[PDB]
Amino acid sequence: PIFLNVLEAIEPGVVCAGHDNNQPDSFAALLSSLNELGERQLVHVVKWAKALPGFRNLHVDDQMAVIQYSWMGLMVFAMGWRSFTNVNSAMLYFAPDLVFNEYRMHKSRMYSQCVRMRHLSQEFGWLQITPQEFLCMKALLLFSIIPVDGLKNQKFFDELRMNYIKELDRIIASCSRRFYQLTKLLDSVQPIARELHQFAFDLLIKSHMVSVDFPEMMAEIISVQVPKILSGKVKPIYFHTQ
Ligand SMILES: CC(C)(O)C(=O)Nc1ccc([N+](=O)[O-])c(C(F)(F)F)c1
Repeated sequence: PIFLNVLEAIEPGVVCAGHDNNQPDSFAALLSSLNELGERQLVHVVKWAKALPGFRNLHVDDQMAVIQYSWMGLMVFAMGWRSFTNVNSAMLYFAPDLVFNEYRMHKSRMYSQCVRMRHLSQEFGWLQITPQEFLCMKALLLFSIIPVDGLKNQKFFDELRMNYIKELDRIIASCSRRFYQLTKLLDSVQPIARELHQFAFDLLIKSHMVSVDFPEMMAEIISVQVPKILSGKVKPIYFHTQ
């Protein structure tokens, strides 16, 4: 299990949001901590990414690019998994110190979005998703969204991505049935991340006017990279269209 050793080895540990659970909830309190968390998880995603088989093989610009476009969806998927495994999909386990109940779901003004994420969480359960299958899947999510014009080295990227599908397929092996389900589940992540993108973006735009704080690294990705996703420039790669 060489490849599976790696994915296991490199999987991020616990990441806290820094939130104050003793102070009553608040739109700005909540979304300030989520933003905070976004930042930290982003840092973790970068270090994880750069330890993937094949990854540092990409043009350094393709690296920053793929990390920045895939970031939200990667966070969404892992958050779904944690939610599934730590609290039976009942609530959303953003972090140890930031767990969303219905109340926070509403109060963060992210109710509809929290609903889809919560549903994705339940899918892990419904589909009896193994932790091994969760790792390959997540790994594959990093190769899921690119500029329509392609990347600086697009060929190396497709060979990479090809190899990751192959690895998902081995980790499965009507195995045809199993793959279909897992690929449909992977496709489902993009609509949620797109919804999350819209919300983050709108939030940025109005943020000095509401009291939410955006870490510098966040605000750059939301203002520079996210609009390309929202404008159709950077599109997701789907298994089944759509
Ligand atoms: C930009 C916005 C408010 O920060 C945001 O979506 N934050 C955020 C932080 C962490 C996590 N997480 O995966 O644990 C997520 C989300 F993936 F759940 F959406 C969003």
